[PDB]
Amino acid sequence: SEEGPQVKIREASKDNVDFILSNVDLAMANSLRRVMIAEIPTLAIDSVEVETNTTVLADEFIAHRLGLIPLQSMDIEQLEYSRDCFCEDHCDKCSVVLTLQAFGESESTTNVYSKDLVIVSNLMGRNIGHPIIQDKEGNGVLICKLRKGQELKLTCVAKKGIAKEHAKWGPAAAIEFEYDPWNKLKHTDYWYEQDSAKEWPQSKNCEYEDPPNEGDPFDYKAQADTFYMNVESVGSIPVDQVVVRGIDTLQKKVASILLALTQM
Amino acid sequence: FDMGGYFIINGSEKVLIAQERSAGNIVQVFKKAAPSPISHVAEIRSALE
Amino acid sequence: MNAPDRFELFLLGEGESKLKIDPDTKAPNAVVITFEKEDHTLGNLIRAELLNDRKVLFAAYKVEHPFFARFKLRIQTTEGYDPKDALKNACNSIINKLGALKTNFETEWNLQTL
Amino acid sequence: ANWPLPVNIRRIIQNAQQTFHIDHTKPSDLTIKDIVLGVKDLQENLLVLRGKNEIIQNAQRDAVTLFCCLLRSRLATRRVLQEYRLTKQAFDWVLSNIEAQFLRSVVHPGEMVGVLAAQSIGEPATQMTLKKVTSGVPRLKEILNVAKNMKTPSLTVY
Amino acid sequence: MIVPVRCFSCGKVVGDKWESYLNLLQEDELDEGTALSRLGLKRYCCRRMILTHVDLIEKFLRYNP
Amino acid sequence: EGLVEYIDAEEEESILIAMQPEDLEPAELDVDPAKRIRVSHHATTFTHCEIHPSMILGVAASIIPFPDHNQSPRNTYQSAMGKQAMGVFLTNYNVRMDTMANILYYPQKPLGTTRAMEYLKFRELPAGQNAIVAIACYSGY
Amino acid sequence: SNTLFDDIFQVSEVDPGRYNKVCRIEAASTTQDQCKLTLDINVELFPVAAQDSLTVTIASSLTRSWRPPQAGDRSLADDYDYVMYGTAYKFEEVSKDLIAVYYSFGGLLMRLEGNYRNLNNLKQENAYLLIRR
Amino acid sequence: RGNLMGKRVDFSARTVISGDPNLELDQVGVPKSIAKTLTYPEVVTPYNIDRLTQLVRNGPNEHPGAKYVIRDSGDRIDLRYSKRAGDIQLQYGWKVERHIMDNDPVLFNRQPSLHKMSMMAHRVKVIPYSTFRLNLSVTSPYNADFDGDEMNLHVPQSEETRAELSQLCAVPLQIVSPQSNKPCMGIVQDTLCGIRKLTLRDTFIELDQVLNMLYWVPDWDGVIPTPAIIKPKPLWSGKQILSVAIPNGIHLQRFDEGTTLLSPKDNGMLIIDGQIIFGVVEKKTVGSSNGGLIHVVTREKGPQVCAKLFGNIQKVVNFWLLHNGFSTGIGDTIADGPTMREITETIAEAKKKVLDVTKEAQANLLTAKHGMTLRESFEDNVVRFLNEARDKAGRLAEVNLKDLNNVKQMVMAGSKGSFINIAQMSACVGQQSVEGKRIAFGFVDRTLPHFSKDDYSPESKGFVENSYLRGLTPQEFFFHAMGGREGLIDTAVKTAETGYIQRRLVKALEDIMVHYDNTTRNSLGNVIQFIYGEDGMDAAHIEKQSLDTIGGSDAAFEK
Amino acid sequence: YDRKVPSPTGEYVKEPEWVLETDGVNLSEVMTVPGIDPTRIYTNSFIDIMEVLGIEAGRAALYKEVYNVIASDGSYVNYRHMALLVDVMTTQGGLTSVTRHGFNRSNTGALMRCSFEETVEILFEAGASAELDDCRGVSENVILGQMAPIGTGAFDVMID
Amino acid sequence: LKEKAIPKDQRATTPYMTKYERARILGTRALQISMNAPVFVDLEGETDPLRIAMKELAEKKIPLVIRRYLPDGSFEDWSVEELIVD
Amino acid sequence: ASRHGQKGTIGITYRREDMPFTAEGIVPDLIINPHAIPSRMTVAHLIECLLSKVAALSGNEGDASPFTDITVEGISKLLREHGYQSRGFEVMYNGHTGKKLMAQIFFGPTYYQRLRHMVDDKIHARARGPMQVLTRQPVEGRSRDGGLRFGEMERDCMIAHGAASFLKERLMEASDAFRVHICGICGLMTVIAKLN
Amino acid sequence: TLSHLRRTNTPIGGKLAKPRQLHNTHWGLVCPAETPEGQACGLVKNL
RNA sequence: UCGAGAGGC
Ligand SMILES: [Mg+2]
Ligand SMILES: [Zn+2]
Ligand SMILES: [Zn+2]
Ligand SMILES: [Zn+2]
Repeated sequence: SEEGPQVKIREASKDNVDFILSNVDLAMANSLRRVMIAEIPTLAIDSVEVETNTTVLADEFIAHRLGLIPLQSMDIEQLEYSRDCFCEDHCDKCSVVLTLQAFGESESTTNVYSKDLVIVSNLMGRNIGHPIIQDKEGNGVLICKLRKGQELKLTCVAKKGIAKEHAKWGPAAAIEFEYDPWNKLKHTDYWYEQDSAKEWPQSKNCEYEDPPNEGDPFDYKAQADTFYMNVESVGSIPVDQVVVRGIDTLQKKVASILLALTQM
Repeated sequence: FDMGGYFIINGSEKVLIAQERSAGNIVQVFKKAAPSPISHVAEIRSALE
Repeated sequence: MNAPDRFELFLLGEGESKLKIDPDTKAPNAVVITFEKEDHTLGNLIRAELLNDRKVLFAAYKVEHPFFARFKLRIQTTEGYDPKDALKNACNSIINKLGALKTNFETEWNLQTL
Repeated sequence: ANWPLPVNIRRIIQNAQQTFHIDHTKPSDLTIKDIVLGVKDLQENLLVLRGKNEIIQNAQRDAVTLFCCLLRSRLATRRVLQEYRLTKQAFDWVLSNIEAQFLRSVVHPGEMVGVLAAQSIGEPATQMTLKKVTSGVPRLKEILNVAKNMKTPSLTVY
Repeated sequence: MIVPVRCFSCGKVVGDKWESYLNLLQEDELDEGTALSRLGLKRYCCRRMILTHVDLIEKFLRYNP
Repeated sequence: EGLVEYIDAEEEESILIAMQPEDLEPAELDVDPAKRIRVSHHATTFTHCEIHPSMILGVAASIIPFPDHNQSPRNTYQSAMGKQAMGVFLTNYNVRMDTMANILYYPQKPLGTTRAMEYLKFRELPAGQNAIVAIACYSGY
Repeated sequence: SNTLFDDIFQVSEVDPGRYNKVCRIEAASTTQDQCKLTLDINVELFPVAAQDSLTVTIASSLTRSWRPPQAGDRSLADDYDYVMYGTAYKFEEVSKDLIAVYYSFGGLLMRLEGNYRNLNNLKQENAYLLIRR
Repeated sequence: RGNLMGKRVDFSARTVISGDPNLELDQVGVPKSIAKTLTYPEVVTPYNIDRLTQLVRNGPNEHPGAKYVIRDSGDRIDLRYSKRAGDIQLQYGWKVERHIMDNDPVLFNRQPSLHKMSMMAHRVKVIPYSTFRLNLSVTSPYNADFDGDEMNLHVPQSEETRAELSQLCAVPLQIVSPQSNKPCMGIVQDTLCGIRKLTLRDTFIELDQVLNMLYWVPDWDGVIPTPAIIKPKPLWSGKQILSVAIPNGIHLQRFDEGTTLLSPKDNGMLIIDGQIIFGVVEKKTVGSSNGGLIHVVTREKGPQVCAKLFGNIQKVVNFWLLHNGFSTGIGDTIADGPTMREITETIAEAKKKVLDVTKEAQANLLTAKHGMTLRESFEDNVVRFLNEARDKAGRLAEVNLKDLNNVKQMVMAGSKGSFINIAQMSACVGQQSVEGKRIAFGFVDRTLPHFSKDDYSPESKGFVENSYLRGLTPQEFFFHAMGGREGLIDTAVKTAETGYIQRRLVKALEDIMVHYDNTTRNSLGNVIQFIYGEDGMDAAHIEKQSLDTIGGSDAAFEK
Repeated sequence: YDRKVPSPTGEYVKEPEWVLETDGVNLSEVMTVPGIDPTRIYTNSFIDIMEVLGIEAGRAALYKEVYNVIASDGSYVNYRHMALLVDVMTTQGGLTSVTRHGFNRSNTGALMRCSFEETVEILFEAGASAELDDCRGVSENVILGQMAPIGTGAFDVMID
Repeated sequence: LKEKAIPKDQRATTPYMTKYERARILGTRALQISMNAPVFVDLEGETDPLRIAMKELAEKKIPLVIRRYLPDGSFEDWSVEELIVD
Repeated sequence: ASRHGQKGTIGITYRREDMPFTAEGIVPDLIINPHAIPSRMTVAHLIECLLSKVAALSGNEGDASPFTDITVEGISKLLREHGYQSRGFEVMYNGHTGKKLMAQIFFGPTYYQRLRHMVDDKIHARARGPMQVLTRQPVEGRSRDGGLRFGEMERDCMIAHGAASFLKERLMEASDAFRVHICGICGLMTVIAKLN
Repeated sequence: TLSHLRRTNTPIGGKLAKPRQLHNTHWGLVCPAETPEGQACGLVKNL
């Protein structure tokens, strides 16, 4: 369609998208996956105040587990960094406050999932703060376990951040990456004992490129332009939005460079 | 998962290390040094059990 | 205990400017740009885009220390080509390519069912 | 033949060949008297002791003997003209450089050469590890404290 | 002591999959390999988080106070 | 029932021990080249047999996977270092008031297990984690 | 500034050795049975087969930093298929009025044997080499 | 010996060390919490009063700051707890105990101290984390490793003390050691394997990588060197790009195996004016070897240029390797089917040889050589046979190793590993020895109760025909452990014995000092050497050169 | 023993020769036995050489043995250091050992001697003998905390 | 023992300056400059007393004397001006 | 550490972006030097890595018990059955650049242990801290904010350098310096001195 | 804990390497590898 | 403080 980088999508799901990147140099795709990992913002719990802990765990143990919980961040652009906002500690425009209270009343063991998180703060109409739940049973991810007579009562403030400050604000899980399945560019020297071709397995992506003929000389001036990616998201942000927001954040960093150049 | 085998003295757990010694009441023959006046010794460390 | 707060990886300091531009010594038409609070994500892309400017002679970046989020970029161009313009055109080309990427991916994904 | 000596002349000759761009074809500017009298004068400038008396001057002539032998072997007329291709200026430069590096290689008073020797001997011993001759740390213990009844006495008769 | 939230290496959440994994093992008499395969754990970095987990919390719960 | 016997050092000077029951199989080629070459027993007058040779190792050295492929001082070092690994030393760590205690957040049973581990309760109170490791030169750190 | 040596060689044998992309080449001059050549060649860029014919040239030009060709603007000094840049490190006297020259293209070595190029290949680091199929 | 010959001292620190490239050789990475704790008294002068006032205002809690102020009369001012820590006005002649700052002289130290090269000074570089950081090429004169090792750091408190650290004990000054008259520092494992892989003739780099590699050299002249290949594609060679770190005016010549001036296997080393002509770079060229590149540079250009040489080589090579990669795997310990078959054939051949020699001994057909018993001849023959077989199998294995095999490459570069290691890991580990002999008869007439009595077979007395790859058998494992214990004990004994020996030597020779007449004397004046070393030279500034008079015919001598 | 000796043409050549190695030492009576070279006879018991061949031969054989024990590993140490150690062991009459019985029994001050071994006993003997220390030793100045006449302190500095 | 000096002519010690006496001289001058003592050379933007003493030495403006001691008790006085530096 | 005496300390900490990565996006939790491998001959480290890779992929236990018929070839056959290279090598890309690595990397799970030695428990510094009553020298140990020992070995190493004033300062001004009055006649510090 | 509960000390210990060596009789009774390093190596042993 | 034990390079 548009003149420049091309995308062809092999497969797409709610949780991951496998696609092909064409007419792009390597550094662009590498910076794209780097941004997808670390530079794109989300929302996760960055403060925990515990009222009573009768559990077998420590408080900071549970706090770390809470920080790792995937929260909704689709409308995270409307949320602001708590360091950028003007409130005293955390307002409704810079944070989302959750409450978690559970008591062990059954003789059997009680489970504290992430679905037992309730949102106290006012959302102001934004689609954020909801714990992500993909368990077919509907329960959240397991947070803790309780004996009859034990209780856990605490309040979690969730702020806006990126992965570089802490890996909890990670929108993606694992970005697959392969270029030149046939090593046509001689970018790696295959280690072998008898036959490099028979000892190494063929990649899945070998189908989408034509095999080289052994009589052909080394196509040397050719550079890498066609890449095979598979982006997977935890659920904080949908996959399409993970890659699109990564593109946008890369644009934003280059634009900040340009504005610094202008103000110089 | 505790296996016991220790004592408790004033709140501290204490363990008796197995002390290795040479068995007594056994006869052993030992050559003496080259410049020794006596050549060989047959020793027994007699112990009453 | 001695570790620095993680926000120092992207959060400019007290008097830290984003770009510090200095003239190169013993080299004509060459400039050294200290990017502050950046990493390979930006530097590799800027250098790879600069290398495709046919009027750009030399262009390379280095991260003098992995502790510090910063890097240096040296650029040398032909006479009559101010290096700042070479950097501006590179950044604009980057933004154009990224916009086209976003548009085409959105087209494909909205085409994609499931 | 290979032995440790103060000045590395093998390097000074390459320094001269590159510094003065020796063409290896033009005949030299060096007269024979220049080369010979210059080497013989240089041996007089290789000072290790400054005293002026027979004892000190003999100690001086003795201390520079082996290095002077290496010098004469290296700054030989046939060598300087046919093996090297030194011009007059390159030869004078080699002379001054040799004298400088020699006077630079002399040990400095106040040097604690005893502690230096003790450490230079003890440290490689610390890394000592594993036809029946005692060797290594056992032999070194036998040597340092005079071992009367050493483990492996041996007499090598020719 | 309790299941980690996400995989250590990539960050894919695994905290929700513990009870489903145990049910696949016991209720369905499945084996650990296919039990992990059905829970969408394809990278071995993910698989080692669930497969080599020691639920020590069940031992801490037995203590009364 | 007279099926197993206690032997000390002094008594085992008068006996001939087999390494495994397979040394009692009668002997009357296509051996795999990758298996280790164990010499033929060359003896028949057997009185006993080892329960399993791996039972010569201590508690700590029973943690070492494939200790038959390592230079022995490395196994000695590891047997001295396993006593320094962090793990769950007791399930009742919260109830006991010890001068110092270190507990791992998410202990993991190893992926390579010695069969002597089961009787050592190691898979139930491990002291390490199955870290994905890469042996590589990378930035020289 | 101008061409210093020109000849046409016939390749005797090519030896790859322990290397995967470099080969040792030995060639004899054609119609002047007095001059021989040995050279380290990149068989990955320019393939070279045994019993082939190669036009070999050595120049002095065509200090200042390198710059890539912007466009077809720069006029090349080569209708050739292979070019290297190297330094002379030795000239040896094989016989009376018979010489050999040594070159090092960044590690790829060259030995040239003969005495009909006498006052061309000076003791200069400015060795250029050009090879035509 | 506890409070006068040595003592505990103020202005000291100690912590774990870890290695850091992108750090100059003489630099030491000091943690910030340590720099905030250690102070240097600086007297106020018109040259420093602005910087000092700013530091005092910074306060002791954050760095660069100061902790104490000393007035003229001597009353002390604690910037931690003082009302007037804000309105200080530094009059001339006062003292500020300022923080430790960058490029300060500190006395670094690793213990045990067997060397003057274990107590050499460093320039401070204040770093974030809690580890002491030093250059890789300084590990050798400290014998330090990054496995948990701690190091000490001392801070001078006088201007002349700083001068003594900077002008006598500085790291570049100690590069060439009086011990062994050779450099005690050089390029090490990662940089070594990388510099080898880089300087292969088969190693070509493209322009994009080449420009970053150029810029990485701090002292770069800014002149892009003309590529080796030009027409088909602009390509550089690893030698070409590495040459930029070698300063101009450096000449190096060495011949190894068949080192023709054509050098068909890229042996030896020829470097002309900071440009490498031919030869693969490895430990002989760039290690602590005698007559190596470091010796040449420290002798010609100076110490500081050699330290910058260390830095530039490390940065270039570590960059190149970072984007090339390196690994080990087990596939580098596997020999193919044919080689393993030949190895086991050789092992069975040695077994038959031992069997035949043993049967010959059993029939009293042994002509015992003069000067040793029958049994001693037998044991020496069997030991020599088994060692021959182990070394032959190892050589078969090493022959089978391809050039891509990474342990072969670590052996080639000289980074780590040896032929013995390859032999034990892939071919066979061999004969275990205790107290010099084979595995003794601890049990009566047998080694283990799994053997019959009077068995002198190879496996019975500690021959391990299996490799670590193939795995040892239980008896093999016990014999190997029996040898390893003797190894550990010999280590633990040699340590203390050599420590005592070192102390004894140092106490015996402590007062031996070259006086101003070159008479090596002592505290009493008794002469030991009339000329130090009998020639008057320092042990440095001395190199191995050949005397061309000795050797050769009188005919060639004349010619 | 294959050894190098000048060929008549001039170059060195390997000319092997038979050498006897013993497991005992009687230097005197073996030296006088005919059929041998009494000038090349060599022991490893350098103390017997000191007894028979004079002290200088003793120090030469002592350096020889230390050189052998160093090169057994493959290491190398410059001649000056071993020469210093040897000639210190030698300078005073025969062989002064590296131990409390040898050099630490010399006249090398008092505090220097007590800094090594037999501390209180050396101090007692020095108080009895009414010794006077030179204070020119290293350990004497270190004990007194003064600048020892060592390198930097080998001289005084004064004004124009 | 009254004078025990040595005339400047009959001097047998080294004409060159040893690294040890150079280090002591530089340290002593830098200690002098640490206190507000006059400086005898123009400084081209130099504040560190060590570099100022090094520049004073390179131009031979350090009015100190080195009294090299002989083991018998005699000595030789050498002005910093006479001594060479390599 | 690992289970084979392969001790080590953390020298650096990289985020997942700077870390190298495989085509599946898997990233190493740890990276160790190939140079620590061949000097120790700890082959069981690498065999465990291979067996743990196969166990994770397969969901079975790793029979790393000694004296078994488990061979590297039998493990590599299984590992290749799972679509990976049989010796444990894998194409890895550089995280900084995204370009392939020329070398293929040994990559797999390996049981690693966290030892009791941590830096903030061992770090220590001191300047003019407490002193001892008897000797008036810095007290011992970091638990009392004591001083490091300038042992006699270090005194010798300093003497080798000729650092005289450094030795005097480090032995007097940095510890237990003191002043006494003495009489020229008796020669002992038995003098009574009223300074006021 | 286990390894401390199975520990024997030989009170003989200067170093004499005859007791510290792994004797043939130790087979099956004392662990071959498990022992402290450096000083008091082999003297302290584990069952 | 002394004495003892365990551990790290
Ligand atoms: Mg260590
Ligand atoms: Zn707010
Ligand atoms: Zn994962
Ligand atoms: Zn008096």
